[PDB]
Amino acid sequence: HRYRPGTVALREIRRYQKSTELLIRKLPFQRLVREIAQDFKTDLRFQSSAVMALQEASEAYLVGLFEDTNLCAIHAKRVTIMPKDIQLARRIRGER
Amino acid sequence: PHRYRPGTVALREIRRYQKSTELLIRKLPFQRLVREIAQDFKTDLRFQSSAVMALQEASEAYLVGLFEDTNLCAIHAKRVTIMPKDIQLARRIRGE
Amino acid sequence: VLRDNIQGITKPAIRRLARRGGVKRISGLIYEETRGVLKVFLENVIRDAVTYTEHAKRKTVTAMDVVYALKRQGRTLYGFGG
Amino acid sequence: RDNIQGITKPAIRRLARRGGVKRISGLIYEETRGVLKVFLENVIRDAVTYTEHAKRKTVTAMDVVYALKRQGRTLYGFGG
Amino acid sequence: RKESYAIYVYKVLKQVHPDTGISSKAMSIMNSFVNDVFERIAGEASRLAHYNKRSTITSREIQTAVRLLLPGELAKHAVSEGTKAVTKYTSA
Amino acid sequence: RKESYAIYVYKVLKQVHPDTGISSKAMSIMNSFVNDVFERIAGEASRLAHYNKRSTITSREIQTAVRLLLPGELAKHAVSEGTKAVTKYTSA
Amino acid sequence: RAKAKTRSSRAGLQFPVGRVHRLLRKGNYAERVGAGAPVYLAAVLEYLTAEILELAGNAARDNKKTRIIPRHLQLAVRNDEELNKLLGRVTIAQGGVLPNIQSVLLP
Amino acid sequence: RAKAKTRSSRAGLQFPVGRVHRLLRKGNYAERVGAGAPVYLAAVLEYLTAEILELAGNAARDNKKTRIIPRHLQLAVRNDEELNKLLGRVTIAQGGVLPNIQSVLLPK
DNA sequence: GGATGTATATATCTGCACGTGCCTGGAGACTAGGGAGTAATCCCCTTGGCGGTTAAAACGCGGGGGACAGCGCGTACGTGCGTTTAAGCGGTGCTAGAGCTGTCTACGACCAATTGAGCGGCCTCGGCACCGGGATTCTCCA
DNA sequence: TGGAGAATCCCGGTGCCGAGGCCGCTCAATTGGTCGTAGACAGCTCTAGCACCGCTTAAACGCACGTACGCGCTGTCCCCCGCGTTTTAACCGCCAAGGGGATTACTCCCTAGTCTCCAGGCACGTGCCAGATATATACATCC
Repeated sequence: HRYRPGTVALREIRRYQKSTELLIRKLPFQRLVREIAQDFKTDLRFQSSAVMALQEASEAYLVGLFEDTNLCAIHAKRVTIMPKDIQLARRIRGER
Repeated sequence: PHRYRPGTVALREIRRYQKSTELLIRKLPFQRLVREIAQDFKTDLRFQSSAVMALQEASEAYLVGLFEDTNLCAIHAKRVTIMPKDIQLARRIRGE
Repeated sequence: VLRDNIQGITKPAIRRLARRGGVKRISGLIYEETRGVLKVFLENVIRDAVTYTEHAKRKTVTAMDVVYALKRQGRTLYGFGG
Repeated sequence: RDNIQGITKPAIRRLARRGGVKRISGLIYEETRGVLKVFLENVIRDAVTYTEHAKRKTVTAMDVVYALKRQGRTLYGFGG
Repeated sequence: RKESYAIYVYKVLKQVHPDTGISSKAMSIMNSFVNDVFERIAGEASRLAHYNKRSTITSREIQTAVRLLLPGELAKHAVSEGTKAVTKYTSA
Repeated sequence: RKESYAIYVYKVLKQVHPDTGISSKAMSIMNSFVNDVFERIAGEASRLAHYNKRSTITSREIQTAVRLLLPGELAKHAVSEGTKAVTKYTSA
Repeated sequence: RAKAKTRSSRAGLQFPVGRVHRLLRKGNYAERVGAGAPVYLAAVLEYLTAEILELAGNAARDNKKTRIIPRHLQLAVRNDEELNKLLGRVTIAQGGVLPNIQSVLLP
Repeated sequence: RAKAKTRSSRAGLQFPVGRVHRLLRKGNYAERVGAGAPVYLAAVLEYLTAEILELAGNAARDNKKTRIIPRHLQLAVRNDEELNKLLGRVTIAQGGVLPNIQSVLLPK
């Protein structure tokens, strides 16, 4: 049948907060890292641990930013996050 | 008689206290507060005048930055009035 | 023994500090929260300043101790030496 | 080129589900991609500077750890 | 021949949780934790020695660094453990 | 007795703005700025020398410390006057 | 020469006093390093490691496992206020996040 | 002997090369300090001092003032993006804040 | 009250902890020199007090405007399902280059003599804070 | 939309004190030579990183319904802003005690440095126990 809008989201919240696995696919992130590093030095090599460290740091930073974004959405009496909440979180954090 | 609308004196005060560099807390109550706080750590303690001046400058700068973030949080909730929940949101996003 | 000096940080002083922060309208429960925030911040700086004083075996808290305490919490202060 | 689209919509959805977000707007994903690009540009630029100081052509994990420690984002588990 | 704190965290773990093991990534994390805490305390003691025009690091500087770094109960118990260690080292 | 960057920043001010002076508090703030930026660059260069197993701080260490610490155009320009000053010092 | 008794054994410690003294000496911290500074420092590090391993072992036994994983270390650090204050700017690899859902999101 | 030519004079600098050199030796940074490192560091510090001082003099001239006060240093640092990024966690004493009233607070 | 996600229990299989040989770094023992403890002194500077004065805080009161609750509505994500696609795992191969070792030489620490630039002290003049009066916005109400 | 009261901006006069320049000197920078070692360079090696292929399959992607929910509008009423008057304590000037911070002398014990030596710690190797996987039953949610 059809579930209500929100219960699969809450089930996914309870699922992904119980796990440690990386939520971004490895090859697109590695290609993005090599695309970004091409502007700084031509013909660079990467260890696998370097890309894994970058992915772990990026995923932790994005999860914390989405927690602050969720606070900013709740503060405006909303359960939906919006780009203004991300901008406000980065403004209070000092990143903008 | 003559009575200004609510908000004009507030904006005039915003311009006046943003153009100035004076300390906005009275020095003697801040000094008494500093001695009262410091007496809980080490009794029979003295203070230089420049130490209390440094504490006053740091405290005023911290409170002004906190009130800027509080005003941003109040604007984000479609308001012009600052409330304690805005202070709590700004402090938890900063991580204090 | 100094007692209850947090009321010396008055409501007009908190209003002036909010005016410097660009605030047009202030609620009435703001002042107690601002006093608590100020007390927490001053306790955090003053504890490190007293610790720097006690390491130097002095009875006076110098300005340079407060500068070191503020440089510890990422709140470096310019104008009192360093 | 155009590898920022590899960070797909369900990847950002999973990252927000780990953050506790129940509902996500459709304009969230481009904003999150820009945030990720800025963060990766900062860390990768610092790590490339650390690599070229050592006269190497391989970005080690040690360079990434020092690049993150420069920005107050200390990472435990990759040789730190 | 890279040196690490692996056998020591093994010894502490078997000293307090005898029927409990540890993994390789967890020991990389604990080694990074010990190195980071070491760097914080040693850097704060170096700053403490430079501020007081002293050229030596003693137990007083590391104690003050522990008081500056660690939160309250952690700082109190670390001060107590280290003072016990220094008194036992001097007494023996 | 006490040492500060008092006459030098005055010399730089008269080089840049020859009809503009300075106050004592602005002097103390500029002295604190020079001391803090010096501490940042020297600490980063010390960390860079320790990371690459080197016991010497060279102009390369200061160059990559400026590239790490300063933002973009500031870093590019500061590398340019640093290289110019080192070249003029070595050539004469 | 007498029996070589280590400085960790006569201080009653498990962390190496000699290795901590060597890393203090060549770490360019001060011109000199006293005798009691590596003993005090190794005691403090041993105490902090012991606290982390106590809470990580409790978190491992809570998940019915006898081997400490990074998730157990993350739960140990972030479930204590003082260890979260000490390790606030620290990302633990393969640690995840703790289960927290805001009360306005529940049905 | 020869004439005592200052190391800052042969490097084309106003900041002292020798004082940066003694502060690098006695600051516990490395066992060895090279010859070009204090020249490079004094040049970088002099460039940053000139960059702040030019903008502070412009801010003092725009306020019809001759001498530079900490308000002008604060305006110079906060009005430049790179200087505000460099000096973002630093409070200038007697510096004040930038004039910034939000758009939703102004009357219509 | 019926229909699905998920503990719980049992077999099974594979990819951390104990043992050992070398080796190298910590420990014992001694010397040398200088960093810091300790006593004495003295002078800045911190604290406590008194009094006038006046500026700022506190209290009260009127009123208006904005925060908050309720309600309608149109739309845009949530969820589900079928289709596509490229992540991922396993495998092969090849060449860059990370890392180790050896040799030599340039370069920075170190020491002693010299001397001059920077710092403390002092004196004096102009930038600016303040005051008073007039010209020009500027906000609110008829 | 015009106009009155309030506020802000602007120009001339006055004094004051802090910046700016001059001088003595002293200590710290410079110069010259020596020496030991850190690092630059050359060679080699073998390790891990990159490039491509095949498959199979999980995950990304397109699309449709629909329902909740973000957002705009309206009323109301309470809370905070503006202003006037009284009170109160901040602030400035001054005047003393006296703790204590800063400096100097000395003297001693503590730590750097060195030679020797052995035992703890690390790399390598192996075999065995802890989780990961798969399937059926009932417990826990969901509509």
